[PDB]
Amino acid sequence: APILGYWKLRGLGEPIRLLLAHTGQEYEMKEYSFGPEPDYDKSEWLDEKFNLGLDFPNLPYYIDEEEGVKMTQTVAIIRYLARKHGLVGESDEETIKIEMVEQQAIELIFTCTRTWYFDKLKEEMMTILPGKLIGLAKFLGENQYIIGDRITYVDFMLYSILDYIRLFEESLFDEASSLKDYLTRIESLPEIEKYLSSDDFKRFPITGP
Amino acid sequence: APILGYWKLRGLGEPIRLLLAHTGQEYEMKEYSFGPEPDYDKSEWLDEKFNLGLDFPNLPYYIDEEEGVKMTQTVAIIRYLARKHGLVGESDEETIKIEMVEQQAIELIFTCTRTWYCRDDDLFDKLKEEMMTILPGKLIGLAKFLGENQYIIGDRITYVDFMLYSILDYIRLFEESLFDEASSLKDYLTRIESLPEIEKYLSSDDFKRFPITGPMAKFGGS
Ligand SMILES: N[C@@H](CCC(=O)N[C@@H](CS)C(=O)NCC(=O)O)C(=O)O
Ligand SMILES: N[C@@H](CCC(=O)N[C@@H](CS)C(=O)NCC(=O)O)C(=O)O
Repeated sequence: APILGYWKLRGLGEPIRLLLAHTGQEYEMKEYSFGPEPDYDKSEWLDEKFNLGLDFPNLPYYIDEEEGVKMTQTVAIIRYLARKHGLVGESDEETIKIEMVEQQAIELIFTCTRTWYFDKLKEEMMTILPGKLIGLAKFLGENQYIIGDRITYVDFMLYSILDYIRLFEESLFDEASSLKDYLTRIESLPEIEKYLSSDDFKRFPITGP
Repeated sequence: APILGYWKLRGLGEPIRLLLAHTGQEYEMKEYSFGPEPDYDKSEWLDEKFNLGLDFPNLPYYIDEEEGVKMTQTVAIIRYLARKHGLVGESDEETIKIEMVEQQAIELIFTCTRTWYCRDDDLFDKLKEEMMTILPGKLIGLAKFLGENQYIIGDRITYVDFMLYSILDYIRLFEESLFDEASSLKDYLTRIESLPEIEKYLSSDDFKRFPITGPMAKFGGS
């Protein structure tokens, strides 16, 4: 069976795990745990990192012996599963929109892990994010999903990162309420609800120590 | 006729410009200049930013009314031009390889920016000291991946070669010592630089190995 490896955190793994849930794909989850305080050693990972046949060793990774796939890179992993489950654009027009939003999503990840991993930084996130969330609200418009009536991989990516931000400071979404309905639309998908109601599910931690 | 807009810096725009050159596609280059010292105001950009019909106004941008395309996001723009010109994977095996390398490339862009655009002298050194510990293993990864290949996927150039070119150059011009034992990569950069249309581009009067980043940044300012 396919293996998804990652830390015991939501982090970058979650959008992938949400996609696997929605699609019903069987996979084994290989979770690597950090060390005790304040060591926080990554040995569980570092001792295996270079021995898994990965071209660019890193977390997350995705392995499927049957298909001959050993992969790293979150966007590349989720793009791979999306094309395997038809969660991609059916037109270049759609694909343009999807890939803009993919990159807009990662732009929020990138400048959130610059703040979370900072008095002057958290002050600066607060000034920027509102305009970015307004942009996304204006893009979603009255659509059920970011690209329209059909759910695509980019909805899972957007879900995770917007949740992270909501948990950080909900006040930011005050000027973008549509997203809260969007986050609920996604939370109400049958397999996502079942994933979010697991015993294994833990909204925290999202990032490491 | 199609319009590519960006700052007057190599930055994120160069991989796109390299692809357009190689493919021979006609485009209008629209370049926004920073203001004087120390304002460097983005006025030229900020005055137009919201008048171009862009969903997520940002630089770089690409517009082609004939095709109905108004786009932003560097990775999305280069993937679009690649699909249009056949510089993408022809198999899932290739697409996996290309997209891992795409993302491995951007991971280096992201890390270098943090270090180069940092202002605090203490933080910049801490970041640099940390870049130097990481990049050797990243370059080994790329060398191991390229193997004996002409280009990153074999004998056929894909969009991700132009991305890799730009970012490896940025790193070379920052610390060549990192490539002292990376001949495969140095020969790779030479293979790309000697493509007929890339040679012409890098030999333009317009071209300038600097600036790479913006004035605010410590490295690549000019
Ligand atoms: N470009 C990679 C970056 C992955 C990454 O930064 N992973 C972090 C966790 S957020 C890590 O600790 N990786 C383990 C390592 O680099 O050894 C991706 O997006 O998949
Ligand atoms: N994810 C975006 C990021 C673009 C970006 O950060 N552009 C910088 C130049 S390095 C800029 O100054 N533009 C922001 C603005 O002024 O709107 C992309 O790659 O297109």
